[PDB]
Amino acid sequence: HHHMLHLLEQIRAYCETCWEWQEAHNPMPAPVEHQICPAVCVLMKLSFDEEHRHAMNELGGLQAIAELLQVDCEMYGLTNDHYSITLRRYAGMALTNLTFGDVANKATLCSMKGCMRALVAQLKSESEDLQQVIASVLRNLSWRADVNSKKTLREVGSVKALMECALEVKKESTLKSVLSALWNLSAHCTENKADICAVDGALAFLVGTLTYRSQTNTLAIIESGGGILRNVSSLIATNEDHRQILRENNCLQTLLQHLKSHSLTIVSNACGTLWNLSARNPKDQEALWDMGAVSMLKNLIHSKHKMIAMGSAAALRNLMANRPAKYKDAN
Amino acid sequence: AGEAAYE
Repeated sequence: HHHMLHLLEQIRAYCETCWEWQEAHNPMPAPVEHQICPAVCVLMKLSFDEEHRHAMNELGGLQAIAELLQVDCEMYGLTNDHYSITLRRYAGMALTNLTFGDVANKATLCSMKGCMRALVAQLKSESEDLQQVIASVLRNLSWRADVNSKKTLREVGSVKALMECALEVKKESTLKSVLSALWNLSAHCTENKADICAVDGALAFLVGTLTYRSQTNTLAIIESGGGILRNVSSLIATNEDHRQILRENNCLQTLLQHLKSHSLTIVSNACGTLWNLSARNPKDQEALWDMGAVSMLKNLIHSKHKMIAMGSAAALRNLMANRPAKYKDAN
Repeated sequence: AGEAAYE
């Protein structure tokens, strides 16, 4: 543990020298001249081990690594070199590991508003790998976030930045982290839901994730994409333009097909989405009737899973109370 | 979506 203690001292000393340069306004400190990259690389690697993490927390490892990432972003911005990119990647990975399951660490990092702004800015880095790392941090922070953390996550603009980021990522690994963070954020409040729906192209993109073809034989993208959609579907139900985006990217039929998934996550998401979209709109009701939605939702009403049971029943009630004019034996 | 370690 005194290797760890030594590396953290290196990082704190470097930060202090950066803070002195900032407050002066001594040349501008350069992380390369203080061998910062190796120091954070090693800490990042130790952060994967549970015992080493606990040692690291006694030394305020989270605080110090966050302070380093923050000060480097402030000093050099996104007009930074590969040394800086690398440093931020390794710092970001450590922050991901240190925030995982850790109530105190999540609260500390979300209280660091400057650091939070720095993190969000990194979603436009030239390194898509760095975007994935930062989205992994934001995912942990948005999971079981307290009231102050929810407030800071929203006020630093993480939702719009993550949704915009999602539209530009190429790799499935980046998309998974980005969509997972958005799924967590989309449950926090109604403003987060509105901010997602307001990004041009987001609703169509999200519908596209419902039929994602994973190379890695997993459902992660479909689950998160569908979870985001279920969370924002309350507002989509109020906006005819947004409903139309869903219709013309084949959202309704795909949601009915999700009701057969082995993933209870996929089934629950789809039931929740169908619950909200089956309300009021007679043309969406008729479309669902015509696709056999009634018997499909009826098959799920005795689920042990509380949300599948309630959602499937609620959707069914909406349809049964609004049998289309054409069905009435006819006419 | 939950939380996870870096991967």
